[PDB]
Amino acid sequence: ALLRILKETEFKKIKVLGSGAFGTVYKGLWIPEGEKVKIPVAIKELRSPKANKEILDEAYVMASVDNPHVCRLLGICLTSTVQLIMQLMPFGCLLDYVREHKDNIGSQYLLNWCVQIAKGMNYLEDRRLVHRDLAARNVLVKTPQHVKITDFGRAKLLGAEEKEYHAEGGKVPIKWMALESILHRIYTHQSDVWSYGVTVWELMTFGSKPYDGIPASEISSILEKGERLPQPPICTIDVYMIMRKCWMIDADSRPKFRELIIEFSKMARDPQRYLVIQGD
Ligand SMILES: *CCC(=O)N1C[C@H](COc2nc(Nc3cnn(C)c3)nc3[nH]cc(Cl)c23)[C@@H](OC)C1
Repeated sequence: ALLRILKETEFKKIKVLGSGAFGTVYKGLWIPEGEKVKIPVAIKELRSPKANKEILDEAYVMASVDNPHVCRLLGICLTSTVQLIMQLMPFGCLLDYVREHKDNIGSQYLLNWCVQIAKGMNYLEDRRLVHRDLAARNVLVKTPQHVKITDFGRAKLLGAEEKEYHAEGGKVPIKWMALESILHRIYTHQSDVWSYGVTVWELMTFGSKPYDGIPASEISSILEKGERLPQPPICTIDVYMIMRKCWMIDADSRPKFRELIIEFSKMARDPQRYLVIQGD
């Protein structure tokens, strides 16, 4: 995967898909100059600018991320704005998907999603990328059978010598963060594992809100006292204990994504043994 540069004439915005501080995402059509083919795309138009060279170099890095469970950057357009042209995931974010189809989602799909997200997170770790924003809202659905992680700008590349990322002032998704990230602004692959654990909890509760109604400011205190998100109704204890492992104080006591791939793959071979869903 390489970074190609698009001219504004090459693509068209059709419809708004979402937005935030980062910018706005549109459903779009990309027609590579002279290729007479329509490619469905999601166009991310980002909100003192960096130099064009800096932006392209970062974009070259992003485009090199090539894994079945990470949403790929296909190209970039630099005009007055930065526009990132990404793969269009037909079924939207996974959070909305599980809420919408909760009556018709079985154990096989849930456990397969856990495997796939772990696989994508493991790939990012191999690339020395800490995500720092993993949550069901940031996983996308290619098909009910296939999901992809995406990134809205919080991810950081660790240099050869860096074992962690030390954050600055940016706003933080408190209820998804590891205790050490909240307390000391330290992020690692193992703090992504904590977030992976919360993400799994979201899936297993069909998109329920973590620490529902509790102010984010009280979260560090609750975690420091040893409280964690509750066992979801459909979860056998074996599955809940994996989640609980993701939330242990010592980051190095938490499983690594490679280990989570193995564990969930094992469960996914006998899904009804590990998740209990009526009519499944
Ligand atoms: C739960 C989070 C959410 O609703 N978001 C909306 C928006 C989506 O960004 C992308 N959307 C798609 N496909 C899509 C969306 N809706 N349908 C029906 C299909 N594909 C993408 N590929 C890359 C990105 Cl980014 C998107 C996000 O807003 C922040 C998350």
